[PDB]
This record gives sequence, C-alpha cells and structure tokens, in this order.
Amino acid sequence: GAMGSMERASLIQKAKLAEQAERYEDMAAFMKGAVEKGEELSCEERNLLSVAYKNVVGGQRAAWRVLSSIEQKSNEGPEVREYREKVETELQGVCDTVLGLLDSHLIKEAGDAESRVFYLKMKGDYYRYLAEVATDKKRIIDSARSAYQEAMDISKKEMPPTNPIRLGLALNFSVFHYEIANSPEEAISLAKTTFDEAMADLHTLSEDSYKDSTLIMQLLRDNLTLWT
Amino acid sequence: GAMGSMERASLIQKAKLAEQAERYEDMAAFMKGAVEKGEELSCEERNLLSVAYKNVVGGQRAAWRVLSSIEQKSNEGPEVREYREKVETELQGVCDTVLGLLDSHLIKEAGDAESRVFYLKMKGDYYRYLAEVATDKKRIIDSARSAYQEAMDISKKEMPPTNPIRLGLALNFSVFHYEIANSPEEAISLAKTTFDEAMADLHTLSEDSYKDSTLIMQLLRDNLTLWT
Amino acid sequence: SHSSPASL
Amino acid sequence: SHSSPASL
Ligand SMILES: Oc1ccc(Oc2ncc(Cl)cc2Cl)cc1
Ligand SMILES: Oc1ccc(Oc2ncc(Cl)cc2Cl)cc1
Ligand SMILES: [Cl-]
Ligand SMILES: [Cl-]
Ligand SMILES: [Mg+2]
Ligand SMILES: [Mg+2]
Ligand SMILES: [Mg+2]
Ligand SMILES: [Mg+2]
Repeated sequence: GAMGSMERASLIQKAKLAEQAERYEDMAAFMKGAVEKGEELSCEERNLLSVAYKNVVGGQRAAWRVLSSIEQKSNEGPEVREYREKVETELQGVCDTVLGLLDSHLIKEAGDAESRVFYLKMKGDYYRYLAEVATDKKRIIDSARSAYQEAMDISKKEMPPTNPIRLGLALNFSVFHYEIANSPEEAISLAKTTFDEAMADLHTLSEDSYKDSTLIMQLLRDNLTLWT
Repeated sequence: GAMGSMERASLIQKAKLAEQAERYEDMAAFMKGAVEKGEELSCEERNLLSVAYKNVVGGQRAAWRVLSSIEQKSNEGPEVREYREKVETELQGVCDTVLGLLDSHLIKEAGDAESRVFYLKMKGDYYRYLAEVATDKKRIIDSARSAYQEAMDISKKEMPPTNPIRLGLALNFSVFHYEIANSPEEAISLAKTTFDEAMADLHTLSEDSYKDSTLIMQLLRDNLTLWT
Repeated sequence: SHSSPASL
Repeated sequence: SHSSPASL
C-alpha cells in the first residue's frame, strides 16, 4: 500500500488535516492506510474513517444521480451511458474498498457493541450504496439487510435507545426499507418506534448527550413527515 | 494520452456532462483530451477548458491556504509541512499541465483577438497561481506579468472596453498587482480606469451583452471598495 | 430521505 | 480579492 511507509499516528494526523482542508479523497486514503496497520480503531478513528468515505461516495452518488437522470431523459450516442458507467464503476470501487476493510479485518476483531454495531451499520450502508446503482441486485439488497439486522439485534441488546450509533443505524435501516426494499410501512414503523423509545430515554442524558441524540431524532421526524 | 482513443466530439460532450455533475477533475481530463486532438478551440470550448481547470485548481488553492495557515500557526512533527507540500505539488502539477497545453500549441495557433487574449490571460492566471505558493518566485512573477501584459496590449488594440474577456483580464491583472506584485496603487489605477472606460461604452451594447459586462464591472467595484 | 451523519 | 469568472 502507498501508505505502508507512514506511521499510524502520522496517518491519523493527516486525515484530520485533510478533513479541515475538505480533501476527503486524501482523508480516505490516510484512514485506509491507518486501518491497514492492523490495530483496532478508536471511537474517534472510526468516525474519521466514516466521514472520509461518506464524503467520497456522497460526491459519487450525487454525480451518478445527475447522469442517470440525463440518461433516462435521453431514453424518453453512447456518451451519456458511457460516462454514467464510468462514475458508477468508480462508486462501486469505493464501496468495495470500504467493504474490504470491514471484512479484513475490522468486523471480526470488533467485540465491543459500539465498534461492532458501527462497523455492521457501515457494511449495510455501503451495500445500500451498491444497491442504489444495481440492476446481483437482489443479493446486494439481502447483504445490506443482513448487515443492518445483525447491527440492530446487537444494538437493542447492548445500547440504550438514545445511543447515537443505535439511532443512526435505525435511521439508515429505515431509509433502506423505504428507498431500497420497497417497504415503506416497515420504514415508518421502525422510524416511529425508534423515535418514541428514544424520547422516553432522554431524561437519563447529560446536556451534551441530549444534543447528540435529539439531532438524529430530528432526522427520523423529518423522514416521517416526508413519508406520511 | 488516456483520452487518445475517444472522439473529439465525445470528449466535448462528456466535459459538459461532467460540468453538470460537478465532476471537474473529469471535466479537465476530457478537455485536455480535446485540446490534444490538435484543432483550435471554439469560444465555447475555451470556456469549458477554463471552467474545468479553474475549479480543479480552486479546490487545491483553498486547501493549500487552510494547510499553510495551520503550518504558520505551528511555527508561532513534519506532518503539517509534508501534507502542505503534497497539496502544493499537486497544485503545481495542474498549473504546469495547463501551461503546457497553452504552450503546445494553443497560444501559437491563436490569431484572433478573442482567443489569443483568452489564452494569454490564462497563462498569466496559472503563473499567478504558481506565484501564490512560490518562495523561482521572482521569475514566476515576471512570467505572469509578461503574459498579462501581452494580453492587455492586444485587448486594448482589438477589443472594446466592455468586452468580457478584456474586462476579466484587467480584473485579474489588477489582482496580480495587489496580491502578488506588492503594487496596490497600480492595482487601484487599473481597476478604476477599466471600470470608467467600460461605463462609457455600455451604451453600445444589447441587453444581454450589457448584463455580461456589468457583472465583471461589479467585481472591479467590489475590489476597489476592499482596496480603498 | 435523510440518512445518518457519518460521525456518531 | 475577487478574480474573474472562468467563463467569459
Ligand atoms: O401510526 C403513526 C402515527 C403517526 C405517524 O407520524 C409521525 N409519528 C411521529 C413523528 Cl415524530 C412524526 C410523524 Cl409525522 C406515523 C405513524
Ligand atoms: O482616485 C480614486 C478615486 C476613487 C476610487 O474609488 C473608487 N473608484 C471607483 C469605484 Cl467604482 C469605486 C471606488 Cl471605491 C479610487 C481611486
Ligand atoms: Cl467515459
Ligand atoms: Cl503527505
Ligand atoms: Mg510505527
Ligand atoms: Mg399503511
Ligand atoms: Mg475523429
Ligand atoms: Mg496612494
């Protein structure tokens, strides 16, 4: 790996610099290098990994949607299809890279609920991103569902209802149901029960944790407004 | 070149698609491929070339400024310097690429005022971007000045005072004076005379050309407000 | 639909 | 300082 010669601590430091500079491709490459040092990641480092790749794939998803819309309108030369395929293939490459890091060997070494749920959620997320462009589609959807479901089972057993990782997992699984799996009723049910159960646990939290939890609860609410 | 196998028209089409998708690195690579077909560029194509590379280097300049500020504060490990150097080197690579396209062989084949001034302005711009990070600095500054000056001489002889290319050239040369050459008085003088001369030529223009010219005149005004 | 922020 | 837009 091109980052194999750099110290782990230097890679983490440079990932934080890249974030400040909004250089998310660099940030992802630094965090990939840190993962490949073989040590488990701290909570802070897991978040840096997620921030980096979510911004990279986020730009690719936005571009893919633009090009796909143009392509569908053109079907109401090969260039539009070719360029959409180019972006699609790069997007799939990033998703495969993240999934590879999770499988080699972040998930298998993650024993604590906070890390294991975080990584399984990520696995569901990047299979969901693959599903968005798939037309293998059924198997990709099943892989996302399976990862989300294992994460959900652990989170309900091991985390309080207001835990931001648990909340963000439930949010994304509900989006999976609504956008990917053609299950809007499952999506609404999951979002509502998650919101209500979190509401009832807010009283246990400090001011800072309260802010973290309610931020994600507002996203659940906004989706329920959009879906109903 | 990786684009050598693609039709010129397809490269132009895909540059426009990349622009719509805000994929400016792709856009620049497509336009580089179009330039390397060897034909002169149309007015529209020159603008696509500029849009693409200006957005690429714009992101690099913004990142460089973030990292340089952090580096200067740290001087009130080597990682900050190393990563700033990494971004700096990529920025210089993009500038060298653009300058190479202008020298091989866009400028020498450009005979019309609109194309020749556009390309010489671009040459000044990308030497100016090199000058922003240089510490060779004097020679880079002289190269920017020389390019801007040839463009200015042609533009005053061949273009009306409201021509948007002439105005954008004068704007950028004034920024060169103020930010690069430590000549704020030259910058103010150039901006004011350019603004006043354009004002007096607006009466000749259609509604659409009037809008194009006054947009750039407002940038000259905004700089004069900042500089005085 | 809104999905989760990256940092949790 | 403001500089020129790319498209002119
Ligand atoms: O049976 C149901 C009843 C109401 C409902 O809608 C919402 N529930 C909670 C919130 Cl926060 C926002 C909304 Cl719009 C969804 C299902
Ligand atoms: O001698 C001078 C007189 C005024 C001046 O300032 C401006 N001139 C024109 C505009 Cl549009 C805006 C300004 Cl702030 C600059 C030089
Ligand atoms: Cl392509
Ligand atoms: Cl580096
Ligand atoms: Mg070491
Ligand atoms: Mg129903
Ligand atoms: Mg041909
Ligand atoms: Mg004075």
